[PDB]
Amino acid sequence: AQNPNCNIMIFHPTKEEFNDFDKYIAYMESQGAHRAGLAKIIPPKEWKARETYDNISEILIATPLQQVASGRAGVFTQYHKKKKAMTVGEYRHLANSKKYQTPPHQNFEDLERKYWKNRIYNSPIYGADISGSLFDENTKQWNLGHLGTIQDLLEKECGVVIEGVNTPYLYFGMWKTTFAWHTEDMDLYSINYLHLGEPKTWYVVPPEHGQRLERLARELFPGSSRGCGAFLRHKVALISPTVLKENGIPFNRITQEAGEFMVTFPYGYHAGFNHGFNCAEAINFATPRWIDYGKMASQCSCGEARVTFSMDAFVRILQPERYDLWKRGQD
Ligand SMILES: O=C(O)CNC(=O)C(=O)O
Ligand SMILES: [Mg+2]
Ligand code: NI
Ligand SMILES: [Zn+2]
Repeated sequence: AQNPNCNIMIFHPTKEEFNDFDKYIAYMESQGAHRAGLAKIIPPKEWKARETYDNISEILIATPLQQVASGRAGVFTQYHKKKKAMTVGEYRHLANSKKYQTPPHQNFEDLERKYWKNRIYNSPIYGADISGSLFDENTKQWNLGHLGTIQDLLEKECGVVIEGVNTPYLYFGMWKTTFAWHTEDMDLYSINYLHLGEPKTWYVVPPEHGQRLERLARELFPGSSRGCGAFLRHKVALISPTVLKENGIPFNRITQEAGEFMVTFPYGYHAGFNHGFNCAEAINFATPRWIDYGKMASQCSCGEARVTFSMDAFVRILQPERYDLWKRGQD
């Protein structure tokens, strides 16, 4: 069995290997990359996402989110307080202000220590989930707006044509902006490209061990767990690496830098934080191997998770027994 310890693997495809996206995902899986839940892909030196980032300041962040924490430093939830609209240029200035800027630090490990010690005492503002793309239309390789759609994959595997669309999303981050522990909708893959700026640190639980994380979360967030049998779908709970190690939960960590892709694999729980002002692009995708994960994915039906239009068909076709309850939670 490849990668039996479920380590995060790092790949360096050549320009020739960068042509066929699906083939390369399958290659990484042949080497056991999915066992980690997360892989890094460093593009060939010949590749670029676009020519420059000099002209992005007028992008609008319609609903910046202030991420307010509750709990203790290693075990907390965050809620998202909506803020007034601002441009990317305005947000960048805000990220660089004394109130929000990255502190002095020695290295990524010192900054990680500072994040976990201090995150709860601040409320950073995240420009998340903005429909759009920064790939040039002429970038033909690993262009996250030109991937095969999940609707087409389901149709190719299962024969059923479905409604829905699959487009990318932009994330503008600052120091301490945080992504809570989650798997993707319908336990899909995700791919994330860090276009510019400061790094993003990731934590990940191997898919084979995801239920260990779920059981810890139920213990640590006992009110939330009574509320909803899949409350990690709410994407609000954080657990630090120190707490995970104290509780024996298998996980790994890695820092993504500008110019690098990360891929999350079906049912790979992940969480993390941004180091400073940055911009990422991410989208969900599927492969044939996903279908069995999609059929078994948990679902939130309490009302909280509320998701895209295109999840309807995935539930309806892959999980018909759960569909009526789930759709009630959507309404
Ligand atoms: O970058 C972020 O805030 C969150 N991204 C992801 O969870 C992802 O790409 O799957
Ligand atoms: Mg602009
Ligand atoms: Ni994700
Ligand atoms: Zn719920």
